[PDB]
Amino acid sequence: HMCDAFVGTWKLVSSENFDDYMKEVGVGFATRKVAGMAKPNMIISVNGDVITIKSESTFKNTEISFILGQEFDEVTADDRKVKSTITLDGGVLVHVQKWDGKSTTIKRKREDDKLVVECVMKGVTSTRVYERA
Ligand SMILES: Oc1c(SC(F)(F)F)cc(SC(F)(F)F)c2cccnc12
Repeated sequence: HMCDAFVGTWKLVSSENFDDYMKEVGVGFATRKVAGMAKPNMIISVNGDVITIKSESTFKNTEISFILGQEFDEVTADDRKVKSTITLDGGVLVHVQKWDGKSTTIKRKREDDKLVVECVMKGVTSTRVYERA
């Protein structure tokens, strides 16, 4: 029941400072423009210890499956090859991606009827708000 309140299908309803986050990450111009237009569906499900998070949009369809605390390979929507570890910290899913000596952290939290995603790269934060689909 670890992630019960995350499970479901969620639709992006607002984004703030995502272009600057993508710049900080190293995403190039054309990908930033097309990715920034996307209104993804995030689909979260749990089967035993395995959590699956899908992102579906006109830009890309991606999927990760993982066990909390257990590092995995991830190819991101912008085509980074990263090493990821996801943990639960006080009811927040904390997802750290490492690549090329760099690091970014994505936090996913339930707040009221929303799922709030905070993406941080150094000093730059983007906040993406999802509601139930
Ligand atoms: O919502 C997100 C998109 S847009 C979409 F989903 F359509 F791929 C793209 C990326 S990778 C990038 F930031 F480098 F661009 C995201 C990373 C973390 C959370 N959300 C993300």
